[PDB]
Amino acid sequence: FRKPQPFEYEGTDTGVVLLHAYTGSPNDMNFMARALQRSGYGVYVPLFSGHGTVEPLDILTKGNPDIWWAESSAAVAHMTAKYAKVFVFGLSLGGIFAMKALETLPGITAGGVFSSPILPGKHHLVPGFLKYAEYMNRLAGKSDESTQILAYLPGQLAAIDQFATTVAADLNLVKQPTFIGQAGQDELVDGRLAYQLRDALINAARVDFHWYDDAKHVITVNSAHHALEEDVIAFMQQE
Repeated sequence: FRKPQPFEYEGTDTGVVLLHAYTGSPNDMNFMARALQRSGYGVYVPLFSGHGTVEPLDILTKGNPDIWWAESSAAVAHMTAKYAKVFVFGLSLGGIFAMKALETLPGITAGGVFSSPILPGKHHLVPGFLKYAEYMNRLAGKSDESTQILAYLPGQLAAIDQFATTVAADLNLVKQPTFIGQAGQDELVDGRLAYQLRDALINAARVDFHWYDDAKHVITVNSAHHALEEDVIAFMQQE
């Protein structure tokens, strides 16, 4: 098992921050990062605390939304120090912080999400989390941690929901053009949320909305990734 490290590609005028999935890592962003590099963009893909290790409990005990927001915020500052223009996207988790960045942080040209937010009552993550852990724990040569997981997961999911609900309430503050990408066969989050996000962005200069009809959740990595890359690049060029 290799620990995915944060990584960076140099560009010239325009940089892009990509914030990864919950239980994910910078690997979520490998195809997209490279696609943006091929179009001359700078890219930075940080690692959220607790993530990227052989031990699933690290996510639950070493990371939390406030840490991940600080890290998201620092990653944006890293790029807005260097490039004339900066874009910020993320998956579901990463996308909460990307939208909070558009709402609350200076110097961002545009941004958006590659999947719907994690909001109360609108997700089936517990089964997924436990399945992710089992794979990691098999891979590792380690025994089931379901019990310890269950003692923490609901607490953390509620932490994320709470963080997300505050971000959702402030979507009126977004002025930037905003990208919305959603998988059509998503079992982890309720894709209808993407339609609600579009509608909540009442002051966004524009909303570039895409649906990936036969794709599962992680559209940056699965069958939809070529289309996604094309649409995100076109969106960036449009600005």
